[PDB]
Amino acid sequence: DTVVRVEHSPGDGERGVAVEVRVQRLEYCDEAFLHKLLQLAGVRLHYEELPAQEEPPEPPLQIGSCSGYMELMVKLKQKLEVAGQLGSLHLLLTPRQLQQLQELLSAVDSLLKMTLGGVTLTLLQLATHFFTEFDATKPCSHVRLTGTAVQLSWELRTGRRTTSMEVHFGQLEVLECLEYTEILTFPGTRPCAHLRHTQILRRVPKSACHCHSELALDLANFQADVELGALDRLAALLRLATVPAEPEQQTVFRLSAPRATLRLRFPIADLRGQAVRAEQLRLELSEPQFRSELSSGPGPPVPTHLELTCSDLHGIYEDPVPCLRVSKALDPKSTGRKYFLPQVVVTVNPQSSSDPEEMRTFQSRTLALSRCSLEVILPSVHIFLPSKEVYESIYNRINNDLLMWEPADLSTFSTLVTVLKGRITALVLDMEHGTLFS
Repeated sequence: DTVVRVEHSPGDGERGVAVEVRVQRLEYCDEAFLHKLLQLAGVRLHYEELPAQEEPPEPPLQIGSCSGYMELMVKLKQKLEVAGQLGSLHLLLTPRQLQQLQELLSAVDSLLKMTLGGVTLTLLQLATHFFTEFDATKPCSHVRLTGTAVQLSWELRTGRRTTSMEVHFGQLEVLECLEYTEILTFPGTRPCAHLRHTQILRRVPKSACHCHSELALDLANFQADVELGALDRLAALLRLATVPAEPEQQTVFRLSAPRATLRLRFPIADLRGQAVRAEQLRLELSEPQFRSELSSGPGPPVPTHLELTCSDLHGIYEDPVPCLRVSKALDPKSTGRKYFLPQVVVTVNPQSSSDPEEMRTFQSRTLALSRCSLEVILPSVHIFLPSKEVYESIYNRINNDLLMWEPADLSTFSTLVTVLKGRITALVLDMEHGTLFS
């Protein structure tokens, strides 16, 4: 007999979401490792409980039916680890403030879990219904965190829930509006896609929902980010919810690897063929890099950094063929054993914030004022592919598509270069201790 003995129960019904553990469209066949084989399919975050007095006239589209059997129901009360057939649900409502506050209020132990298939979450900030269907299995506006073979280990150290989560697979995040113009990350295997510590939303780590989410993903394999339409289409969707169309946390995002295939494309957005700047630019199979540091609030009062490091990365840039094909920096400098390497630093400051000595100080002052940036420290790169032309190709690309890339961020910016040895391939480079400014 399909004993239906479950419904909405007492719970902290959030402002934006209704706390109602509903087992809908499921034969709840229940027949200290106490197992009651069940079907919790149908848990729905219909949500919209705050707007328009629950918005009863228009219930939110984000709803889940048959969201995972979870039949095994491993373990019982005592580290309440559960081996399940349901991965997770997706709060398609704003995953910055409302969903974060709901999660923080609900969490207010060290339980673990082991899901199956990595539901295709579509938190946008019936797609969430697709996420629920994928939990049953577990162009744009297609933000998807779907580890096909979910190796999620929800550490969930609630002891102020200093939670954690280590996975062996990765998502595919086409992050877009509410032309293949978004990122296309395809990390997949554990080292190949070592997704780690995705969310905290707990007052213990930080004191949005006080995340302090050190998502220091440390992978060491291909994990190709095949396409990346823009860096900016990334600051807007992170500070604001999202303002694209068809067209107190401190997010410390660290990433170190010997090898991680990657594509970097500039940001030329209408709000602030393809983008003009750096046509066909690829930091191919370079070091993983692209480590960021962001914040939920728009116009970050603290500055935003974006670092990079690489020993001899074979980044085919502006590819015909790279104008510079390897960092090639064997430049020991200090008294101790040192090996200098390249870096591409970025330092963005909020909009409307607040010659050995002449040329240096003038552009230092110009660097203290930021509406965009760019920075390079190449010790001995000096490189160029055998197919390259400093006379022609560099002129045709890195001088035309250089500053006309919608330079503005929240067009007073700066630029530096520094080389201890240079080679202008094709011819008298003669370069030692040289720079370039703008």
